[PDB]
Amino acid sequence: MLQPKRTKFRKMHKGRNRGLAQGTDVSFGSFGLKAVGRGRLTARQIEAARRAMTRAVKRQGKIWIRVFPDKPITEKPLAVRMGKGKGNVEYWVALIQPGKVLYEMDGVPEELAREAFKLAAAKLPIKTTFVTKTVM
Amino acid sequence: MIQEQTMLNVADNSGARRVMCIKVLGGSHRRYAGVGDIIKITIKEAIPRGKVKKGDVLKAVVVRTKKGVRRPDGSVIRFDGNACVLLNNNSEQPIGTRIFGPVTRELRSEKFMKIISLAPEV
Amino acid sequence: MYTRWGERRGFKVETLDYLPGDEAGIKSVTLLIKGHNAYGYLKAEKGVHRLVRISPFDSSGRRHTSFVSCEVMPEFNDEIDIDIRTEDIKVDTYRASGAGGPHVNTTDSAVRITHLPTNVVVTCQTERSQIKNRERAMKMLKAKLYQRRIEEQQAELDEIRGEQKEIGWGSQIRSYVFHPYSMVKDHRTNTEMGNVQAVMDGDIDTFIDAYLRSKLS
Amino acid sequence: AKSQAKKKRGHRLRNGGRDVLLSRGSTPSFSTHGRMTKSKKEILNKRKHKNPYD
RNA sequence: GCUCAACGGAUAAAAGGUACUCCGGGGAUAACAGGCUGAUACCGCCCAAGAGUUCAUAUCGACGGCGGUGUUUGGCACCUCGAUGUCGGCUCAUCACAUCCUGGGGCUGAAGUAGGUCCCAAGGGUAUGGCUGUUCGCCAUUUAAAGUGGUACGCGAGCUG
RNA sequence: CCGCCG
RNA sequence: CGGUGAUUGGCGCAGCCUGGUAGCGCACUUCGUUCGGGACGAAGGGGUCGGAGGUUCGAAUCCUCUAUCACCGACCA
Repeated sequence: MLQPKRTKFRKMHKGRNRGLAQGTDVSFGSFGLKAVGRGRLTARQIEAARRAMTRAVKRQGKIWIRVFPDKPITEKPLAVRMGKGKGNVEYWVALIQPGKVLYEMDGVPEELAREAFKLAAAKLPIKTTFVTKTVM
Repeated sequence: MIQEQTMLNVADNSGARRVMCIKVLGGSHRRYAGVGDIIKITIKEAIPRGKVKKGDVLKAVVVRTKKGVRRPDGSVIRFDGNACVLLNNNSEQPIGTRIFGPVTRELRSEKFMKIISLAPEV
Repeated sequence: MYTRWGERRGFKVETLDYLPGDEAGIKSVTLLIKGHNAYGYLKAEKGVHRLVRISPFDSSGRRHTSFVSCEVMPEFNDEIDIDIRTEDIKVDTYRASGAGGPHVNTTDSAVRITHLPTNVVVTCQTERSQIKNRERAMKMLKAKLYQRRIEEQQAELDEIRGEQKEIGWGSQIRSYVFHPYSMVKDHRTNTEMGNVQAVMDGDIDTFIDAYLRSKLS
Repeated sequence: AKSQAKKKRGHRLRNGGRDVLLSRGSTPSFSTHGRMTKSKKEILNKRKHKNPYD
């Protein structure tokens, strides 16, 4: 569960999730799991996909998570009326736009990278795809 | 017509003196129990030298009723009091070794033949 | 002797509990011998010890024979239990057993929890909301799951402290004769060392290895 | 009379017991008292074998 | 010269109870029930780490993921405050199928008996008592089985209280 | 005045 | 649940509130008294203040949450 050590403010606004992504290229490794769909990605989902990728590649090659959560999601307790403040910071998500390369790996064959990324993307809410790095 | 919460006298010498029917066995929602009918009973009274004690739950079969049996010619044999023979709780064999009072022809089957050999009349 | 053995072995004698004697001696002591193979060595110390000497606290010089019981357990300090959820936590929500409010007229708040391990069943019914009954029923789930954990720890350790506590004189090992002829003898392995001072300075290693070598056969 | 400690033990064994005497340390089958060989007073006036005087 | 700080400051000077209560109003505003939603709850499915002697997928299924139902606890206050009578029992029911029984199947870690799980199927059936106001639950003894829900948590111009 | 125990 | 008030030596409490400056009693250690033990004297040690993070030159102390503990309220239908 990745989470910001010593963040500035405790809570933050909801906001929107518009636009396309920024890190749209495989830059560190050679095989990448990219996002076709929008949505949020919790730290639990990110650690679950990372555990699937590590257990699939059996601790070979390098693994890059190209997203950190850094957005506090609050939640109101239940049997509690509306108003009377703001809910407690319960989990942390990372906003994900289409085209965001979520994961990267290197040092693994391509078909085993495809299987590791399939086992990853089974555990994520958003639609993904497998992209390869390219020169220029 | 033995139903539940019905007190019965005891025909054999098994030690009980008055029992109470708590369950008419065999068939859901069953109201009554005729003569050749197994019931579940509790022992509400016993003799001190009995094989069974007061407050035990075991099995019995009726041998006499006041409502009485009806023969195929239309005859009816009404006794004076409802009596029962205390059987075993699982093997359905009588506890005692003797039988007081008469029984009917409706105890003609192998288990109740073991009963009916010991009976004085039929 | 036991601290001079533990520190020569390199172990750590922590001395959890202690109680002095009135004139001389001790009245009770409970040690913690931090070591790798600590209980594997100190299995050989279970049972009473016999000391035959002349008491310096005497005046007549009577031979004083003395008996000190030694109970030595292995410690755990495990405390490793978090949840149970891999089985079926069979829960139930029902109207609580109460009057004097709108609980009997309107809604159900009470929570029963049933476990397949050892049939732990817990009721929480008195907090005006079903959700806090689930949360406090989880707290009183752990508040007896940890208790039964201590019950099973204690039930194992009671078998440990009652393994061989029925033999008559065979529970008496380690006669430390000082006054007439000065020999230490073990009464289960039949070995003996005639220099009792080197034994009392902590060289019970031969008496432990002979014990394990006998109980291995 | 049974002691107040034993009455508290009985109440706590009826009400969700543990039987703490199992967790008591088991005494040996013999007696562990202090054995002292006799003094010169005791041996000098023990009067054994009671042989008459001449 | 005012913590006239309830800070555009009614007076220089002021706390409570009311189930003994009363009036004027409000569905502008709560309790019940309906509505909207579905966090929660329940039911189902996706991935498969692992358990299952071997073997992910007979049976389970972690980390996580996606739905359905309206079905628990809720959220909101849309209907009703010129009145929509609550819980439980009795009597009488009717529908759903996410089937307890009977009926038909596939797989089985299915020898047989008896099971486990899933698929099809709603024609009929689906206890009596002890305790408690209890629904529920526990217990006793049965039963082929003692189904889960909807119906103003069915049913007081039908009864009880 | 105070002076318990073995 | 929140509201409200505490965690200081091995124990029970101070000190906190006012920012620099941790002590009381028991207990412990050594010596003395005594045949010895207690009692009593005489010397001596004892904690970096629940945890973490900020204020400030500086925090046991001022705030901020997190843990633990105890009290109070958790209502009307």
